[PDB]
Amino acid sequence: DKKSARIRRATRARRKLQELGATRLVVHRTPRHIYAQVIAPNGSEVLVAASTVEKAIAEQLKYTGNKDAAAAVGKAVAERALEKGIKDVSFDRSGFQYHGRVQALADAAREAGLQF
Amino acid sequence: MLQPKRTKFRKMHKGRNRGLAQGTDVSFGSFGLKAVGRGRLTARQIEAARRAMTRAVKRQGKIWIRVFPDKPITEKPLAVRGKGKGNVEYWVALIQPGKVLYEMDGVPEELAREAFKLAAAKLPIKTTFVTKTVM
Amino acid sequence: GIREKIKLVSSAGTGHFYTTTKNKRTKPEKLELKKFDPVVRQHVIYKEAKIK
Amino acid sequence: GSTRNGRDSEAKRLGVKRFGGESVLAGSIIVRQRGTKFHAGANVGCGRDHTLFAKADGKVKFEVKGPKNRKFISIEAE
Amino acid sequence: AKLHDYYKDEVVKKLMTEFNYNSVMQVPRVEKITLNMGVGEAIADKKLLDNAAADLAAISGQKPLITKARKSVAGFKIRQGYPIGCKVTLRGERMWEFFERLITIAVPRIRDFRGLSAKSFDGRGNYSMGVREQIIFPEIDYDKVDRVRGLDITITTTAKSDEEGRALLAAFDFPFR
RNA sequence: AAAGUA
RNA sequence: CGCGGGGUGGAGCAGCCUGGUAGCUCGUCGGGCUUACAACCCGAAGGUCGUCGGUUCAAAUCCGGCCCCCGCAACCA
RNA sequence: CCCGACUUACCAACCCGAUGCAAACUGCGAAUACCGGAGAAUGUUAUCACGGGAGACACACGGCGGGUGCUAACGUCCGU
RNA sequence: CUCCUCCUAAAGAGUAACGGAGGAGCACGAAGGUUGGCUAAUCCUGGUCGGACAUCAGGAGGUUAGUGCAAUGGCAUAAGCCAGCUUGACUGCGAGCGUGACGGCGCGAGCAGGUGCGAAAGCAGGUCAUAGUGAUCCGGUGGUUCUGAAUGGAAGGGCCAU
RNA sequence: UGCCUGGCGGCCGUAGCGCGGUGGUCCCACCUGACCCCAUGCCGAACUCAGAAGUGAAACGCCGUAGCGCCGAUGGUAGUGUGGGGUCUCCCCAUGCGAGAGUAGGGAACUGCCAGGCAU
Ligand SMILES: [K+]
Ligand SMILES: [K+]
Ligand SMILES: [K+]
Ligand SMILES: [K+]
Ligand SMILES: [K+]
Ligand SMILES: [K+]
Ligand SMILES: [K+]
Ligand SMILES: [K+]
Ligand SMILES: [K+]
Ligand SMILES: [K+]
Ligand SMILES: [K+]
Ligand SMILES: [Mg+2]
Ligand SMILES: [Mg+2]
Ligand SMILES: [Mg+2]
Ligand SMILES: [Mg+2]
Ligand SMILES: [Mg+2]
Ligand SMILES: [Mg+2]
Ligand SMILES: [Mg+2]
Ligand SMILES: [Mg+2]
Ligand SMILES: [Mg+2]
Ligand SMILES: [Mg+2]
Ligand SMILES: [Mg+2]
Ligand SMILES: [Mg+2]
Ligand SMILES: [Mg+2]
Ligand SMILES: [Mg+2]
Ligand SMILES: [Mg+2]
Ligand SMILES: [Mg+2]
Ligand SMILES: [Mg+2]
Ligand SMILES: [Mg+2]
Ligand SMILES: [Mg+2]
Ligand SMILES: [Mg+2]
Ligand SMILES: [Mg+2]
Ligand SMILES: [Mg+2]
Ligand SMILES: [Mg+2]
Ligand SMILES: [Mg+2]
Ligand SMILES: [Mg+2]
Ligand SMILES: [Mg+2]
Ligand SMILES: [Mg+2]
Ligand SMILES: [Mg+2]
Ligand SMILES: [Mg+2]
Ligand SMILES: [Mg+2]
Ligand SMILES: [Mg+2]
Ligand SMILES: [Mg+2]
Ligand SMILES: [Mg+2]
Ligand SMILES: [Mg+2]
Ligand SMILES: [Mg+2]
Repeated sequence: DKKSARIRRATRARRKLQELGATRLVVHRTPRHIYAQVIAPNGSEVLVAASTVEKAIAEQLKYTGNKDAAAAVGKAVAERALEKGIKDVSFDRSGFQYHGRVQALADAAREAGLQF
Repeated sequence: MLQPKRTKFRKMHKGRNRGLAQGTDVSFGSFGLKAVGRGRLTARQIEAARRAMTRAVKRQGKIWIRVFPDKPITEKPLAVRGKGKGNVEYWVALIQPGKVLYEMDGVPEELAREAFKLAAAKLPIKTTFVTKTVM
Repeated sequence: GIREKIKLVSSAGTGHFYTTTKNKRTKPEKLELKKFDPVVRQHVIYKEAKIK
Repeated sequence: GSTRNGRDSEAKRLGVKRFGGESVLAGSIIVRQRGTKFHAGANVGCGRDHTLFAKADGKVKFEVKGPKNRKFISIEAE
Repeated sequence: AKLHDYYKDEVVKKLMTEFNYNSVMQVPRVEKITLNMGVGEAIADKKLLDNAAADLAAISGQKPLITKARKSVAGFKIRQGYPIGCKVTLRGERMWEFFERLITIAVPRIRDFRGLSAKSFDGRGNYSMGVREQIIFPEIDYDKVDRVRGLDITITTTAKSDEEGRALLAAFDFPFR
């Protein structure tokens, strides 16, 4: 199963981040959409979030499942995080390769101001 | 003469023999010979009693042996002083009170009683005749 | 105990050396590794030589 | 005759050195073990021989956590 | 491509009418075609494996993968990791082109050919057949062969049983006996 | 040079 | 009993050490020389290695028992 | 000839059901003992550290838990 | 006769016998570091040579595999399998702790300098761990801002590495 | 406010299997192409990218159902600390602690944060 394989792929880094007590920037990717959440060190409270299923973000995109959409989501999540005053997170690729849409989101968040 | 076909280890600690038995019900036949005492049953004894039983019933019915001699017993040869554990010489089953040792089926109760008495005369432990119970 | 002792000698000319072992029958090629030289306080190339 | 046995190795003094609720200083060994019968929790490290040791001052806490019902040792800050 | 279009344009409706499927996604599909050569003589001369791989590459239009022993076997004098075979996996356009070539050219050229067995199904709708001589493939020149070589062909199908697998294969006019 | 027996 | 060494074509003996089908001499069989036999010449066959277990992908081989044989030792009062 | 067709004095692996055994078995698991914290009473500080002086390092039997021996020894070797 | 693993050993440690069983006196510049990826045995069915067992495909199964070498404790976030880049198998130190009669032996965050892998958080002071060993003396080799029997040197000595 | 879905957790079988049914507006999944970023020790299978014609078939989620797994008393039994006793290899008495297995029975999880869709 693809989902179980990816969860297995992500577990080691997630356990390391929990042990380090870091604030996570977790990314989730589907063929149609991309999502980003900033999660508190306890792992059960979401501080900010942004995705292409939000109207305010999706209305400005030709397609919600490509690198341009990924960059828009990264920029939006970084701006909301900076508005909340977070500024310091660790990237959680969630078992996806650091590449393509995931990398474009991360680069947009870095450019917008998140430190990771 | 029963004895394990193979074992993990050749020799065993003496140990002890406390407690009451597990396996106190006639489970396979209709009649049983049950131990009332505590002790060891050698393979030779088990087989001497089996022979006595079987000849008494004229090889009719069915007989189960509920105990198996899985404990090896070592001895030191004569005129030896230490120097390592002795050699395995025979095999025993440890018996606690309540242990059903043999069961019989397919024969009348009187004949089973006679056969079991002849068998018990070969054994070093006191025994008693039991019958199957519904519960 | 077929493995033989060898030294790895700094290329920085300081005389500093590390020591280790090597299976000379299976790997005749000289061992070469970048290691920290505490005399010049830099990582440099170190090359195999006889143990003495 | 003679015996082919007669050998043994020295006892390794493994086991739990600090039990639940004990106050420890950072660095203290909590358990010595072969492999991870106990696992490292919060503020605990696992050394190269799988010794669990305190990474902060505090009180020893044992718990059972996770999907495998594994045993973890952590240090509660005091 | 021709056989893929034939599938999508006749076989889907044929199978839907035959088996009363409620969804087009339920129709059996040709997942992949795998060609294998068990070159057990390479342990004496590895160059034989090279020749077999060249033949497989010529037959399939694809670079083959050398397959090694999973474990040491005393009976065949092979140690674990010994290269003893070569395989090719065909999907998509390459699969369809090879399927068409095999159906329309190579199979009729089989020596004493009288139809393929319909019992060569593994129970889950996948088909396996054995080609005794590679010369049946026109991509192999009969004059330059140094040694006759066979192979195994497996057609892996998304069918759920042998009946659906054979129906799908026969919809392409597979030369069953 | 080496050739026993019936 | 203790310490060693062994057991492999019909006989005597190699190979074992150090894991990947094992050989020599005599003997046997078929042919040849002879009136015939012997001697001699040519050709061929014959053992999964004492018996079991274990290790090993694989054991004549390494390890552990069991049987048989040989050589030393089994003593002081 | 390739096949095959029956039958077992039969032996029966795997699996299913039922019955036991284990120092070097454990999908369970005590009593005690041990480590740590808190509290009262009691106890000639009974505790720890440093320093002056030693003796001792052949132990015995009895109870309990055991190895060995024959669940032999006023036997032998540990634990308490 | 030293070392390692199990049991005896009485659910903390330790615990004897000419008690019961097995191993070591190494191996590896990758079999070490790191990043990314992956998941076993066995059986059934179909398939050229190919057979009980080679490679191929599917299914069952779920670690019954694997671990450089004994045994125990571990291991899926794998410590098991594959590949890229590499030298942290770094140098100076070290809060604190374990274990020893002692000589000693072990675990260790963190600090300074310099380094590898990673986008990054980070990881790396050898290897899944526990055997693979030998005090002191006497000398050998290299280094050295130490010493240098009147003085300058030198010899010899010290210190550091071996 | 309710229903549905996705992500991250708590918890770690009363929560997992099996069997039956059911869902596509959205979401998810399969899916459509691949010259390209990237990739196959062969293969766009996987990874990756560009998309949205089709389908809920598979997967997933939800609902139902004890054939299993799982949980599980009360009582009794085993063992056992201390003191006493016997016919002392083994037991009994007073007191304190008290299983394991099995029985009755339970049982088709519960829950926090954020986001989206629909009704309202
Ligand atoms: K199929
Ligand atoms: K005793
Ligand atoms: K005593
Ligand atoms: K113990
Ligand atoms: K490596
Ligand atoms: K590597
Ligand atoms: K010390
Ligand atoms: K000097
Ligand atoms: K002078
Ligand atoms: K000098
Ligand atoms: K359930
Ligand atoms: Mg006992
Ligand atoms: Mg018992
Ligand atoms: Mg030990
Ligand atoms: Mg004569
Ligand atoms: Mg004399
Ligand atoms: Mg206390
Ligand atoms: Mg003394
Ligand atoms: Mg003494
Ligand atoms: Mg004494
Ligand atoms: Mg004493
Ligand atoms: Mg006693
Ligand atoms: Mg007296
Ligand atoms: Mg005495
Ligand atoms: Mg006595
Ligand atoms: Mg203990
Ligand atoms: Mg104890
Ligand atoms: Mg003592
Ligand atoms: Mg002592
Ligand atoms: Mg001892
Ligand atoms: Mg030895
Ligand atoms: Mg990794
Ligand atoms: Mg200190
Ligand atoms: Mg630094
Ligand atoms: Mg970098
Ligand atoms: Mg080292
Ligand atoms: Mg390794
Ligand atoms: Mg190791
Ligand atoms: Mg001298
Ligand atoms: Mg002078
Ligand atoms: Mg001078
Ligand atoms: Mg795709
Ligand atoms: Mg469905
Ligand atoms: Mg009760
Ligand atoms: Mg209970
Ligand atoms: Mg369910």
